[PDB]
Amino acid sequence: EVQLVESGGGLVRPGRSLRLSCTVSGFSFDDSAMSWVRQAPGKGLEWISFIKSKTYGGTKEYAASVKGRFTISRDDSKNIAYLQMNSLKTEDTAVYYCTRGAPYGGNSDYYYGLDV
Amino acid sequence: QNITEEFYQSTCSAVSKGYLSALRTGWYTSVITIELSNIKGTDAKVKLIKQELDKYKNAVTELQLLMQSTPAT
Amino acid sequence: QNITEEFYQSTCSAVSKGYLSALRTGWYTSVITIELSNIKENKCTDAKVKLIKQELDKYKNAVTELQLLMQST
Amino acid sequence: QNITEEFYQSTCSAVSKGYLSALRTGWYTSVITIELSNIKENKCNGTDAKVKLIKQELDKYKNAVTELQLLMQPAT
Amino acid sequence: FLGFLLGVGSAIASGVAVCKVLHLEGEVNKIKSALLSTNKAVVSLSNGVSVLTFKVLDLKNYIDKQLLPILNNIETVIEFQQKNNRLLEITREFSVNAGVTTPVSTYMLTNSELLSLINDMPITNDQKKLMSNNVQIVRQQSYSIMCIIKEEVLAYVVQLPLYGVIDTPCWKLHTSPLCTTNTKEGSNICLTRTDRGWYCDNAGSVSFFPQAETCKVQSNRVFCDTMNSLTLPSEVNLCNVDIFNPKYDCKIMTSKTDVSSSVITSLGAIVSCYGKTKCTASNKNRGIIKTFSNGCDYVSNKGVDTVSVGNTLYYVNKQEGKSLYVKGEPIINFYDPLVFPSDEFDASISQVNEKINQSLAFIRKSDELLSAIGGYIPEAPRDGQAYVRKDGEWVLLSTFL
Amino acid sequence: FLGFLLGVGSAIASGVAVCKVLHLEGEVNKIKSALLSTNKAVVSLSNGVSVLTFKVLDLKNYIDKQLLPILSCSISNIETVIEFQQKNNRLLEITREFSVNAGVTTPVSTYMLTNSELLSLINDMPITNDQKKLMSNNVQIVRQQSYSIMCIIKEEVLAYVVQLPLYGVIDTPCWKLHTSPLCTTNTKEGSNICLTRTDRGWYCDNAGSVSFFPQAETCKVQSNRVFCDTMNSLTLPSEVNLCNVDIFNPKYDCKIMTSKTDVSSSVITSLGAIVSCYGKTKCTASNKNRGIIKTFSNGCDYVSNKGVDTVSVGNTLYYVNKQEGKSLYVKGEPIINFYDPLVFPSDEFDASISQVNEKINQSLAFIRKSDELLSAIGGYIPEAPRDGQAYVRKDGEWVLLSTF
Amino acid sequence: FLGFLLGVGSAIASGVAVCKVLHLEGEVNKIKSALLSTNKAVVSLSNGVSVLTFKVLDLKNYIDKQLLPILSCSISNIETVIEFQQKNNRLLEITREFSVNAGVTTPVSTYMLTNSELLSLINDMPITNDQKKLMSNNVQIVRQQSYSIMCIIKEEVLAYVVQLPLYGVIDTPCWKLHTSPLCTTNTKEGSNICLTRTDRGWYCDNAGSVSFFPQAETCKVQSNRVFCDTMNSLTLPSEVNLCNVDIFNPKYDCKIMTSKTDVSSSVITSLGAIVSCYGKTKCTASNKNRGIIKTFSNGCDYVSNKGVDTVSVGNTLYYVNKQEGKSLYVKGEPIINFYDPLVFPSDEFDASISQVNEKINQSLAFIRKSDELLSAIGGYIPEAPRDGQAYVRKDGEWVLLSTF
Ligand SMILES: *[C@@H]1O[C@H](CO)[C@@H](O)[C@H](O)[C@H]1NC(C)=O
Repeated sequence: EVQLVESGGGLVRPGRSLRLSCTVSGFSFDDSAMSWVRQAPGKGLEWISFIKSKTYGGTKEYAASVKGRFTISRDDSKNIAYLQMNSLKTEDTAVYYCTRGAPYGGNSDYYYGLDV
Repeated sequence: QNITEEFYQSTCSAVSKGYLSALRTGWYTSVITIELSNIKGTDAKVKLIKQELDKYKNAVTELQLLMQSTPAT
Repeated sequence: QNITEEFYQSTCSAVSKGYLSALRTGWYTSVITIELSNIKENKCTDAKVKLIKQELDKYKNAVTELQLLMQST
Repeated sequence: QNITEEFYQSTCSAVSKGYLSALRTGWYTSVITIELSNIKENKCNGTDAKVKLIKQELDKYKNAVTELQLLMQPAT
Repeated sequence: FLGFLLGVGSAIASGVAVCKVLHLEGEVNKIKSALLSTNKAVVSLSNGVSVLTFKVLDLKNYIDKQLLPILNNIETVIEFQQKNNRLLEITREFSVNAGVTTPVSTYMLTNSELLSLINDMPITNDQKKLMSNNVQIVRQQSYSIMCIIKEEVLAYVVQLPLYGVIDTPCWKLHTSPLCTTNTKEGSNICLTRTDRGWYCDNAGSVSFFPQAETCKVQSNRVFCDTMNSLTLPSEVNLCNVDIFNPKYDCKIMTSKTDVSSSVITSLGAIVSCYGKTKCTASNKNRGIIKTFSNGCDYVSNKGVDTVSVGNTLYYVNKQEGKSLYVKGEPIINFYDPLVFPSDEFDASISQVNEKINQSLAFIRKSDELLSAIGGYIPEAPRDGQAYVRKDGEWVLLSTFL
Repeated sequence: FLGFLLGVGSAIASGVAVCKVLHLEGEVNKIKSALLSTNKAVVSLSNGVSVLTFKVLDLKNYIDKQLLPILSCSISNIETVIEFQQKNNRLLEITREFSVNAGVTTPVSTYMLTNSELLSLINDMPITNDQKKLMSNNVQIVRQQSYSIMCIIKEEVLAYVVQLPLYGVIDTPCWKLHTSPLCTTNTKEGSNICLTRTDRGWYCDNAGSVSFFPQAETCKVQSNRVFCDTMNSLTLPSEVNLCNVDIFNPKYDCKIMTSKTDVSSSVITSLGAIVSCYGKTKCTASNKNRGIIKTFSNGCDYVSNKGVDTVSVGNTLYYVNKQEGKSLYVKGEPIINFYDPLVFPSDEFDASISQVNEKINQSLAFIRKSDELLSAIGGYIPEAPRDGQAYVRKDGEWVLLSTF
Repeated sequence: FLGFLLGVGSAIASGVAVCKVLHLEGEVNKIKSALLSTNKAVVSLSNGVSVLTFKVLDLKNYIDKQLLPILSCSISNIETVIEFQQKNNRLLEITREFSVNAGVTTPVSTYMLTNSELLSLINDMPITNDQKKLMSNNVQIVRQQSYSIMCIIKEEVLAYVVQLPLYGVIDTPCWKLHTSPLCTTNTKEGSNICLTRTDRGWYCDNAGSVSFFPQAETCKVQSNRVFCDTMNSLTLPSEVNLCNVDIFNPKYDCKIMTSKTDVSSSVITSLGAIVSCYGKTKCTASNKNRGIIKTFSNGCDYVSNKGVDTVSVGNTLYYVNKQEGKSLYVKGEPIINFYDPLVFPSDEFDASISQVNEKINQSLAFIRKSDELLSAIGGYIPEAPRDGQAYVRKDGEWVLLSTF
C-alpha cells in the first residue's frame, strides 16, 4: 500500500540541471513531511534535503553541501515531491532516495526517524 | 500482537481494532466439600491444642449461623 | 414465609411484595480496648531467644505504626 | 485547623474554606526485588515429624513461585 | 436510578464525636479503671453520654507477667504469636484503610464479642434477636474508627447500627423500558418508570431507597439504610396500580432508544424485546418454552430456569412464591409520537402531559392568529400617489380617470 | 456512558439454585458417598443437572484419627501442634472471608480454592480444550469472574458452591471505541457548542450481531484478549460499526450528546491520546528525553504513543500507554462546523444524529414561520377616521378625497 | 455530578512502561548486580530513566545457606522450622494478593511494602524536604494512592513495581463546595419549580487556575489537608469562585440544574448542615441535651454545628460533623423566586445561568410577539369582495366608487 517511487535520474553533464520527482501513494501526502537522502558510490549515506508539511509552513531545510544549489518542492495536488538539482558537480553522482519523515507523534514538527 | 488504532477527526473519536474476544456467556456450578469431625490434665502443649480446637469449633459454629440465612438477591 | 409478586403490563414493571423491614435509623458507639505494655527495649544468642526477640520487634513496630496512624483522626 | 465555612441562602450552597492542598500531579516508579533460590526437589526420603513439616513448607514456597510464574506469563 | 435526588451525609460523624471525646485527659483512665476488674463495662463519659466498653486482648497481663521474668521451653514462643497475631492484623487492616474500616472484620471484633455487645445493648429483645441472627449483615453496616493509643492502652470505637424500624411491610419495584413496536428504526418512542428500588412503610409515610444495591436481603428481611433514603407520602404506592392517578405524579423517563433488555425480578423476569432481537424463555429440561414478541412482557420463575435476550443469558431466581400477571394496555400507546418529549430524565407523568399541552398550544394558537391574519388588507405602496382597494391589491387611484 | 440502557440481572442465581438443591434430604449424602473414595467426582443431583464435586480439606480424618487417641491426657511432641495449626488455618481463613462478605465472596480467594484445585476443576469441566486452555492460562481472570456461595454444613461435612464462568464466545474480533467532546473554537465565552459521541466502549462480533459494553471499566483485558461479561452488554446490529466510518449513514442512527460546556480534557487510548483543548487551557504532548514536542491548538486532536510518553492538559498529566501498534490519522472536517449554533439543542443526553437534526427541523419551523409573524405587525392597516366622507390610503395615512 | 465532564486516563501506564522495560534482556542482571552489596540502590535502565531499587526479602541466602545443608536428612532444631515459616509467610501473602487482584493491587499492602521500607523509599526519593515530610506523616494516604504492579520473576529474582504518588502542588488554599436543591414553597403539588447548583466538589488553587474535583468522594481528607488526584479533575479559571459570591456574575456562567421534583433532603457540610424541607415533610434540628431547637420552615435553610448534634429530615437522621470552626450565615433572596414558573425550563441537566436566561428570553420573545402583536393587530380592516370594482373606505365600511 505505502510506496515511494523516485524518477528522473540518469546521466547529466557537470554544471547543468536535473529534477528528481518522488511519487507518493498509500498515505496522506499533505499531512506528512518528505526528505531526500543520497548515497555516493562506495560512500555512506548523506542527508540532503527536507520539506515539512503544509500545516507547518512548507519549510525547506537543506544541507550545507547542497545549500543554494538544490531546491526542494512539493505539489500536494498530485502527491509528488521534487528535488531540483542546479549547478551539479561531479560529486553529486550518487543514488538518490526519497523518504518520509516520521513526526514524534501522529502530527508534530519534531521527527524521530525516516519511516518509509 | 499486530494491533491497530484509528482516529477520526470528523467525530473526535478513536477505534482500537485487533483484539480477540473472550466473553463470559454462562455459569457453571461446582460443589466444594470439607469433611468435619463430631467433637463434643495440663501439660506444656495441651493448652495450645485446646485453644486450637476451640478455634475449630467456633469456626464450625459460626458457619452454622451463617448458612442459617440462605443467600438471596 | 409467603412472598408474592405482580407484573403490570401497562407500565412494564413488577412489584415484589411480602418482605419485612429492618431499617438502620440511628447509630450506637462502643469502645474496644487493647491494653499494651510499656516495654522500652529487648534487653538481653541461642535459637529460641531469636524468635521471641523478633516477635517483640513485631509488637513494638505494630504499636509504632499505630502511633503514626493515631496522628490523624 | 483555623477552618471557616459560609452558607449562601440565595443559591442554597455552602463553602468550606481553610484547607491545604496535597494534589497528586505525577507518579514515581520503583522496582522491588525478592531474591529466590533454585531448588530442584527435596532430595530426602525421610518420614520423621520435623522433615514432614519442613518439606510441606518448601512445597508452599515452590507452589507460590509457580503461581507467580503463571501470573507473569500487564494492564487493567 | 433516582439516587441523585438523595442527600449527602457523614457516616461516622457520630463515632468520631465519641472519638474526639477520648482524646481528653483522664477520659482514657476512666475506661482503664472501669475495665480493671471485668472485661466489659458501661462508662458514662464527661459529656454524659453512656457507652459500652470492652477489652478484647490484654498483652499487658501477658508480656509483663508471663513473658517479662524470662527476659529479666518452645511452647511459650507459639503462645506469644497466637496472642500477638490479632494486634498485627488489626494494625494491618487499619494501616490500609486509613483508620476507618467497614465491614467490621473478625480480627477487629469476633462473633462472641459482637454477640456480647448486642446482648448488653440498651434496646428491645426483638432487636437483640434480629442483630444476633444476622451478625454478618450487622458487620456490613458497622464501622471501626481507630481512636487513640494512650498510656497504656489501644482504643478504637466500633460504630454499630440501631434498627428503630422493624417488621413493617416492604416491597421492591423493578422497571424496564416500555417502547412502541413500529417497523422503522428511528420511529419508536420509549418510556420507563424511574422509581425502581426498595420501599418500606415507616411512621405513616414510605422510605424509598433508589439504590437497591445498598439494601441487603436475608430471607424475607430487608436491611436498608435511611441515610440514603427518601421520605415519601403513602400515596406513592398508587403508581403501581394506577400510574395516571392525580394524587401522586409518578416519575418516568422518556427516550427514543428502543434497545432490548431484561430485568430479573424476585420471582420472575421482565423482557423488553424490541427490534430484530430474538428473546426467549427456556426450561432446563424442555428447552425453549417461549419466544417473546416485540414489546415488554413478563415470565414467572414457576417452571422457567433461563431467559435469553439477544446474546445475553440470564438465570432467573428460583425462589418460591406466587407471581401474578396484571393485564393492561402499554401506556406508551396512549401518546402521539409526533409531540412526545423524548429528552426527559427527571420527568413525571404531568410534566410530559404539560409539555404536550404546551407543544400543542403553540400550534393551535399560531394557527388561531396566523390563520387567518391574512384576512386583513396590508399597507398600500408608500410612494407619492394614493392607492385605492381593488380585489386583493392596491390599485393606483389615478386610473379614475 | 450508556450504562443506564443495560438490563438488571442476578449474578449468583444459578449457584443459589444449586444451593437450594443441596438443602434437600439425602442430597448431601450422595456427595459424601461419592467422595468417600476419591477427592474429585462428577455427581448428578436430583433434578438431573450434573455438577463437579471436590473435597479439598479432611479435618475428619485428622482430628478423629491423628488427634483423637491422645484426647487424663498428655501431648508428647510439639510438631503435632504446628501440624494442627497448618491444617486448621484454611478453615479459619474461609470462615473469615465468609463472615465478612455475608456468605458470598468475589473474587474467589486462594483459601477458597487454590490454583491446583482450580486447574483440576477446569481440567474436568465439560467444555472444549480451547476453553480449558483459556481458563488455565488466565486463572486470575477466572477468579475475578467467579463467586463463592456458601451453602450448607450438614452431617459432619462442609459445603460451598463455586460459580465458575463459561466462555461461549472466543476469538472473535473486538474493538474499543474512545470518544471526546468536539466543540467549536470561538473566542467569546459560552458561545461555543459541543457534541460528543456516546457509543464509546467495547464492541465484539457475536452471532451475526455486535455485543456492546458501555462501561469499559468492567471489561478485563489481558494481552490482546478481552474478557467481558454479556450481563453488562447490549445486542446491537452490525451496522453500528458504520458510525465509525460515516456518522451520517442512513442505516444506523448514531448516538451523540450535545451541550455548551467547552471544558478541556483528554482520553488516553490504547495506542495514543485524544486531546480536546478548549478555551485558554494549555495542552501539550511531551517526550521523556527532549520534552514538549507538541502544543495543541484549540480543538480536538490526536497524538500517537510512537515517541510520546506524556500528554498534559491543564494541570492534569497523563501517561500514555506504551503498547506497540500502528496508529492511523483519518482527516476530516469536525462535524460541529456543519451546524448552526442558533438552533443547536444544547440540552441533549440520550440523543442521536437524526434526533438532533429533527429537533433542528422544528426550530427552523418555529423561527422561519411563526416568529416571522412580526413582519405582519406594521405591514397592515388601521381603521380610517369614522367621519363624514371617504378616505383613500396614500403614503402611510388616510388622506381623504381632495386628490379627486 | 459533573463527573462526566472528566477525561479518561490510564493509571498504571507509567509503572507498566517501566515493567515492560524490565522484560528486556540483561536489565534483570543489571538490577541483580547493583544490589549484590546493599539492599537498596539507584539504577538507570537502558532508556536512561533512573529508578530506585529495593531488595526487601532474601530467601536465596536463607534456603541455600541456613536451610540447604541440613537437607540421610534429619532436622535437629524445631525453632528453624518456625524461622523458615516466618521468612516464607510474606512471599505467600504477596502471592495471594497478586493472584486475586490479577497482578495489580491498590492500596499497597504492608506485605507488599512495610512501613520502614516505604519511609526508606520516601526518604531516598529525589524531591523536596517538604514532600518527604508530607509523605512521611501520611503513609496511610500514600498507600491509598499507590499501586503495585507485578512485573517478572526471571533469573532467581522476583520483581514488582511500586507506583508511588508525587505531590507537586502542596499547601495551596482549597475549599469544598456543597449544594442542595433550592425550590419554591407553594402549597399546590406540581406547582413548585426547583434549581440546584452542580458545581459541588473540591476546588484548589493551582498554577494560576483552579483544579476542580466533581467527585468529592474520591478526595481524602486528613486534618485540614486534602489529598486529591488530578486524574479526575478539571482545570477551570479562577473566576469560577465568583459563583459563590455572585451567581449572576458576567465573567463566569455558573452551572445549574432545573427540575420540578421538590423532595426534602439534607446535605451535611464540613461545619454544619443544609436542609431543604419541601412539602409536608417535617425537618428538625436537635441537641443531645436540650432536644429539638429548630423546626425548619419550608425552603432551604442552614444550621451550624456549634451546639447542634443531629438533624432529621423526614424519617432520615443525620449526624452533623463536630469539627471546630466558625460558620457564617449569609442571608439573601432565594434566586428561584426571581423566575416565572410559566417560562421556567424544568427539564435541564448540564445547564448554566445564562443558558436558562437564553431560553427564558426566547419564550418571552414568542409571548411578547404573539399577544402584543395579535391584539394591536386584531382590529385591522377586511377587504371588499373582489368584483372588479374599486372600493373606498367610509364610516368603517367599503363603499363603491360613487362619483360623477
Ligand atoms: C425536515 O427538513 C427537510 C429538509 O430540510 C424537509 O424536506 C422536510 O419536509 C422537513 N420535515 C420533515 C418532517 O421531514
